[PDB]
Amino acid sequence: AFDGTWKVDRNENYEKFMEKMGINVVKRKLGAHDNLKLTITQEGNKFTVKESSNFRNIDVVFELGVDFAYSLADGTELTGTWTMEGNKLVGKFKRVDNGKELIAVQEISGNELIQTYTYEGVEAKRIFKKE
Ligand SMILES: CCCCCCCC/C=C\CCCCCCCC(=O)O
Repeated sequence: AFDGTWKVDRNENYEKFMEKMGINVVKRKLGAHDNLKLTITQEGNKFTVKESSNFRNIDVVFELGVDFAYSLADGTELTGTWTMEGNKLVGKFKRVDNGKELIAVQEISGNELIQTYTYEGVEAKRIFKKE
């Protein structure tokens, strides 16, 4: 599964996705080189993710199928759920400020972890390698 420590390797269309989200030019450069590392552990229906990046170090804890709130590094708040569909984690979120939907899918491709995000018609992906 997703268990383990994962470190971001490369991105696809990420700066354009950040621009749509409204992140300023300089911040997008920083975002794209965030050194993000995720440590994922599961305990039944619940996941604990240690998110560690140049921006912050926080714990993200959620139960599959239960809504929870999550804040983006820039302060943007989302609420939504993650559910396991097949072998992927599908996340359906909504920004609290403007009510717009933000979808995220997480899947394993060989030995890489791929996250894909969609927002307002733009897609982005972040690919992680296992440490
Ligand atoms: C200044 C830097 C701005 C960074 C903007 C980030 C863009 C949006 C990213 C992804 C939203 C993913 C929502 C997932 C909730 C936590 C679950 C998980 O990551 O496994």
